[PDB]
Order: sequence, then structure tokens, then C-alpha cells
Amino acid sequence: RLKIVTIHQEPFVYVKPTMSDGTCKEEFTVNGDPVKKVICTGVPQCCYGFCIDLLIKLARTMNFTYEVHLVADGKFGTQERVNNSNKKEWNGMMGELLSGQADMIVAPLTINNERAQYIEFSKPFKYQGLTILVKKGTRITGINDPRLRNPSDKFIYATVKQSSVDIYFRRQVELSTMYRHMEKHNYESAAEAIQAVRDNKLHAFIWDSAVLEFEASQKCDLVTTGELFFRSGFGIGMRKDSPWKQNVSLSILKSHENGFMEDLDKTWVRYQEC
Ligand SMILES: O=C(O)c1cc(O)c2c(Cl)cc(Cl)cc2n1
Repeated sequence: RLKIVTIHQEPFVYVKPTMSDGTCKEEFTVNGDPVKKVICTGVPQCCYGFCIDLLIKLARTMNFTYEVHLVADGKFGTQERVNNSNKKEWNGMMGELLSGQADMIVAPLTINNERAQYIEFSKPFKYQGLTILVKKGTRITGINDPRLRNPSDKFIYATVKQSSVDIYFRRQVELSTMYRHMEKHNYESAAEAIQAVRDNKLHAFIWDSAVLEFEASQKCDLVTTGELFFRSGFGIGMRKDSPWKQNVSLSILKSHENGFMEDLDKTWVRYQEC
């Protein structure tokens, strides 16, 4: 069985406890359909969501058995220094895939050149990017809006401390002005930041576009605004010498063409009524 590694990241992967009898609660979408779930260890737990639906579709069309587990260190994966040395090694899911603890990463893993040098990405199953969350009525054109480009205590914007977004802004010389402002207001978690916008304590939250659209679709007082920026995509991760490489991509392309990927978006991200 293929060792699948994933991570808790709503709405792509939800993680909940099993019921008293060890099974996963039978639930259904507002649409009325049965929610597909799988046991993922990390203690057996219940995993479901956009990427789980995708894994199932792949497992079925490619005919392969699998077992899912949650990444041990709870990280997506970046190259960090080990034991106070200059030697660096991948942590998170990147690290588990390279070490053999996993044979495939199924999660919203952002595609980028640094990672592509060590592993192989399938064709993107969904595009990725950042957007801005604000309270309904607030007007912001995007990352180039005046109130973002020229910071002041009058309009507070931020992201999550030590997150991929925070690290990205910190490394861009061109964003130094925005970063100096953000570092003063960054939050401990995305949940707290989102709540701060609802409570009018944070005026704008910069974060993953799918996550923010998910939030806006359920909370009437919140909306995303401006054009998506710093784009890329999410892909399935596998070692370079993987035998499922071409087959995973061919399947993803077919799912794009037949409307399946859009169906997943409608189900897990774009909710009807807020
Ligand atoms: O490093 C990553 O791949 C990464 C990192 C992140 O921080 C991600 C967030 Cl908030 C949301 C989603 Cl849907 C995917 C994310 N991926």
C-alpha cells in the first residue's frame, strides 16, 4: 500500500476524532451527498475534504491501495539548518517523502523551483495564489492598493507570523515597506486573524486565496478583494523516480476537463449562502 502523507489544512484536509466505536461520523454535504472519509493516523483519526476526494478519485482511476497518515512535525516542508550547523535538510512533508516515510504527498502543496529540484510535482490540480480578506464594504484593489503600498496605523494589514506568507514578504526587497508594517501586526494563527477582521481589529488579512474564499462564502460580513497575486499551483508530490508520475498527471488533466476539479471547488470552497 502507498504511504500517503497529508496535513491538516481546511478546506483541503479536515481532521476530526473518530466516534466512540472507532468509525467516522456519517455526514453529508448541504447538497445531500455522503461525505467521503478515510482514517488517517497521526491515534486513528478522520480525514476528509478537497484533497481526500481527489486521493480517492486517483486511487480508483489508477487502481492502487493506500494508507494515510498526518505529517509528524505538522509542516508542509522547507529546508532548515540541523543541529546548530550549516547543514540543511527538508522538514515537513517534503522531508518525509524524501526519507521514504511517505511515497506521495497529497495536500495543497505549493509548487516552486526549490522544491522541484528535490521532488517531482504532478500537473497542478488547482491554481494557488494570495488574496486579501476585509470586512464587507472595505475597498482594496489588491496588493498594489495605496493603503497597502503606503502603510500607516490608520489601516492595519497583516498575515500569520512565521507562515509561508510572512517568510515570503520578509525575503522580498521590493516589499520591505509592507513587511515593516506587517511585522508589527502579524497574528499567531489564521483563525485569530480572520476573527480580528470580523471584529474590526485587523482591517486586511493577506493569506491563501482558497482559504479566504472559503471563509467569505460562509461569513456574510467578510469578502475577499483585489486580484490574486504571487500565483502558482498545488500539485501532488512524489520522488523523481516514481512510477505513478505520468499517470497522476494524466488523471488530474482528465478531472480538469470533465469538470470534476470544479465540482470539488463548489463542494469544499465556494459555498452558496453565507
Ligand atoms: O508550503 C506550502 O505548500 C503551503 C504553505 C501554507 O502556508 C499554505 C496555506 Cl496557509 C494554505 C494552503 Cl491551502 C496551502 C498552503 N501550502
